[PDB]
Amino acid sequence: ARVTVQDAVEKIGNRFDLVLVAARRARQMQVGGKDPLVPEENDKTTVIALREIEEGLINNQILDVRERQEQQEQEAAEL
Amino acid sequence: GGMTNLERQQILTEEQYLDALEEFGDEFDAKMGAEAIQALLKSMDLEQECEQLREELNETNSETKRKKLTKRIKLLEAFVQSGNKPEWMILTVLPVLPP
Amino acid sequence: KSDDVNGRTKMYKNIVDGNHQMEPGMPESFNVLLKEIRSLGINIELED
Amino acid sequence: TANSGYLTRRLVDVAQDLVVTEDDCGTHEGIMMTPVIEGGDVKEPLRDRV
Amino acid sequence: SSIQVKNKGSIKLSNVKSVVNSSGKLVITSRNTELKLIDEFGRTKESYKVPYGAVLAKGDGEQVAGGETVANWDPHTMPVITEVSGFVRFTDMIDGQTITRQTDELTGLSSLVVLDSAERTAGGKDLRPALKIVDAQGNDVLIPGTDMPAQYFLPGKAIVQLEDGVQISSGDTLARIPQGGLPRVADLFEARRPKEPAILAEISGIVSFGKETKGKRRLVITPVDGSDPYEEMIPKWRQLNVFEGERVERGDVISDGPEAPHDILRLRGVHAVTRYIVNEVQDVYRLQGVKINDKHIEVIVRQMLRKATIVNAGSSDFLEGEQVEYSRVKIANRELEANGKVGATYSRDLLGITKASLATESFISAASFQETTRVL
DNA sequence: CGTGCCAATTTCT
DNA sequence: GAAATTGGCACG
Repeated sequence: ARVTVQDAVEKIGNRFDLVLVAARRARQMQVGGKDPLVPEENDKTTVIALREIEEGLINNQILDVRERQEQQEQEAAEL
Repeated sequence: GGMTNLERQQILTEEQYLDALEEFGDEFDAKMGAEAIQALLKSMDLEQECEQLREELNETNSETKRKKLTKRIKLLEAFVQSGNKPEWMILTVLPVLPP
Repeated sequence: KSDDVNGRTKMYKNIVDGNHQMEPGMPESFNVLLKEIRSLGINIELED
Repeated sequence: TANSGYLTRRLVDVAQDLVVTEDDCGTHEGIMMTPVIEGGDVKEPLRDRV
Repeated sequence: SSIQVKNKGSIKLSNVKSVVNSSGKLVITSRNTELKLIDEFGRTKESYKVPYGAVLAKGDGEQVAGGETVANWDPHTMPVITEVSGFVRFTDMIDGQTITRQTDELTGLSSLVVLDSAERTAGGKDLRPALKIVDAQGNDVLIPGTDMPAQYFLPGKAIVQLEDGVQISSGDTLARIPQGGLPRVADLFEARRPKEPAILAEISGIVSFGKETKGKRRLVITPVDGSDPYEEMIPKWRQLNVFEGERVERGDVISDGPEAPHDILRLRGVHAVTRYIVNEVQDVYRLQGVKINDKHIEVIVRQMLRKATIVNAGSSDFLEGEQVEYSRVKIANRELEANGKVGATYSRDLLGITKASLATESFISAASFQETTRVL
């Protein structure tokens, strides 16, 4: 588990945008088919998303770039 | 009631109504109840009364009367700018709530 | 959790389905307020 | 117990919709922070008012 | 009773009109005189209010030490002390019409007691008993640096100290005139006028009296450069403090007591009331040991100053005398100031938290607070 | 005719 | 009960 989110707040910069970014990533992992970028240790989606944010692996720009890449690849594959 | 002997807002009583009925046959209408108030509200012209109140406010000089006049000019302009009408304050049809 | 009649069932179905997401909707006690205000002869309405 | 509740309700209702909506308004007027002195004692130093 | 300094430093005077007396000390002829203590660093550590007509044992910039009485005055006696030296020549006082003859039975130190218009005869009602300072040559000694001679009027119930012709100088009195909690916060935030507010004067300049007993007394103010003809109604049944022989500032009191916030806002500004309120609330909170930051009261004060009254319509669309939001005025004036036109003029308002919250722009947000029927 | 004081009414704990 | 607003009357 975890007790403080100070590192994630420092990396994102705002305490209100961190919630939205973490919710977006956690919803991607939970209801979508995505898999964590960090080794999950009996953790839930929200804590996994926070631990990914803490290490500089997830932010708004990364999520947008990956979504655009996924959309382009899907539209190319469907042909 | 015309500009002959009685004003358009004068209040009468039973004996006074009988006297006025004996005095004037035609051009004289007196009513009581909400129908009278609805007739008063419906025959009122808003633009002309607005102009009259504006000139009476800007010409004469006072402070309390000036506030009293500007307290009514604002209401008249609020009624004119919106789509409401003066006589809609008198209910003719009454809504009833869903059971 | 309190009042939106069509959102309570959707939230319950989503929680049982393992998806934690809500469709907010509109509370059912503001429609009552509108119906009680407009039964006084006052035309209140949502627009646009 | 009740007067404080009424006062805080009025205080909340008068200023419910004040929100930080910018980062710099472009004006540098303001107040002058001087320590409070009733005449004999300095009640609060300037290190706590700024 | 008297000012007793506690530490060692330098004595500083502000807004003081002082003159040396006959004994060599310094007397004060200004009501708004303030005394301050400085240190070698330059900070201020004391702040006392010196009344009108007080004797100072020290002067401005002089050095003192701990536990020294630097000021002393008589509280029950309001002096009419003079600035020039010379004899006294009585002018326009008739016994039985303006003054009265009363003698002390025990001490025997007696003089002519100046009566009041409410008690004296009508003949003396239109006459002003005034004491005139003269010299040995019989002329009138003008106040130094001025033009008007030294004649001082006296109000009713004025006890003349010494008889006519006795040599006097500065420091001698012409006449003697005998004199919280949670609701406090709840009244400070609601901006409620006190029982007997401290009445104020609008504009600066010289001041004088006027018509008497047309309901109450009247005032006359003539600015040195500004227009005079403004006259203020003043109740004379409450003990006044206006010195009708001295120049006054616009931001000064006439009577004394608790001042209403509306008058502070109208006559002194916004940054005056936003310090008065945050000090009067912090005084209540501090004596109980409660620590609250200053931002939290400043935002409430800002929310209280959220309306404006139009004085003239101007080139904008607002009419002559309505009340509108301050932000709308501030944007309508800036859209025209950046343009070639000119905006309108506004007067700031101050409202209570229960009246600035019921005058919002949203009826859903205002019918929830209270008075749903009156709002809908 | 024009101001200001006093009784009534309302709304709020 | 307290406070603010409104209508009625004494007064200049």
